[PDB]
Amino acid sequence: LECHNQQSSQTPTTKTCSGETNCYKKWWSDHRGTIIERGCGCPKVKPGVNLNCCTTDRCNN
Repeated sequence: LECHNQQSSQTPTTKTCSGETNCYKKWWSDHRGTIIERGCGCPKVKPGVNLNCCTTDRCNN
């Protein structure tokens, strides 16, 4: 499984997961705007955060 792992609006990059069967994208905002974290897996998140856990290559851009 290949997942995107770049932060926020940075140039897209991906990593090849080592076992995970999900990719994730989590985002929320602060005074500067939207912050986005991407990677392998499907982590538990703090309430109030947006989260997308998907199951296909590069599905979390």
